[PDB]
Amino acid sequence: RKRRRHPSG
Amino acid sequence: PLESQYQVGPLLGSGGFGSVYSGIRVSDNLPVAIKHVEKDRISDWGELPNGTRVPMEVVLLKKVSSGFSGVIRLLDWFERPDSFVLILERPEPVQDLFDFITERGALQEELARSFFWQVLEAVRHCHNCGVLHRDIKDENILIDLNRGELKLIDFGSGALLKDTVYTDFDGTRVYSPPEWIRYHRYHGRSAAVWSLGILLYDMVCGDIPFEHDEEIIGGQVFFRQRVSSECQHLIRWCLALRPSDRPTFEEIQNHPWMQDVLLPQETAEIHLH
Ligand SMILES: Nc1ccc(-c2ccnn2-c2ccc(C(=O)O)cc2)cc1
Repeated sequence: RKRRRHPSG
Repeated sequence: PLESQYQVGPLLGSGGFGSVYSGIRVSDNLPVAIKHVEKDRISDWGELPNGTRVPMEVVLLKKVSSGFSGVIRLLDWFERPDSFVLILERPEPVQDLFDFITERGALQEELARSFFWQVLEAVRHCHNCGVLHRDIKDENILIDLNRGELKLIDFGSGALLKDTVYTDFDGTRVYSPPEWIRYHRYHGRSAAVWSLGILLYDMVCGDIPFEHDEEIIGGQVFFRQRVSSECQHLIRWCLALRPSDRPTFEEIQNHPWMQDVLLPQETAEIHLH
């Protein structure tokens, strides 16, 4: 399963 | 004289938190992080006691810069024609909690308990100083790998803590509470507790529970990893759909799953060294 960062805003 | 007071090293990272360079203060070789923020990309502005118009991030960092190791410490700042430069402390060696969870997978509950406890103490410190971080997530948590201490970073989305409703938000959507998704409204403390529930699930399962708006407001938490009943209950409590049903910081730290937390030094020796 793809774990990813999430940019703010 | 910012060029003569610090020795600028390599680029540590960039993104929403501007551009951060490794640095050493020439006065005492103290490791510092030099963070540049463009003026044209600043949303909220504040004013210091001297009346100078500074970014709100500087205002919030000064209010929490009491020496409590749980938050990043602002050492100094400068104004440039088109940017602000922030001089932050730099613990060494560090890895952010996102990369840590990516490499290690789901954390043992003993380790997640120690990490979560320190995040709670850090957030309590912010609220006691009148500061709401509004972007609690693993990406904004640094781990001092030798001391076993966690540091909350990037106050660029924060605000002064108030008791009335917030209608603006610039944090991370997958950590934002369902009342923000549905009504674009939230109160500071209950919204922080929701993001802490997302963070705790992230630590004990290896990734965040929700990726889409429908999952955030859905109200169902599926556990993809073996998680103790006590930890599951605390997580589901933090992720209560109704804000008033969520626990206070005191109720979280009094929860049975949060008892017998390891000391930071014990955490580093058992899990990090
Ligand atoms: N993704 C990422 C890259 C580099 C760092 C980092 C290393 C040393 N300090 N430092 C750091 C950066 C920003 C802030 C801040 O915005 O407050 C505080 C500390 C952290 C995360």
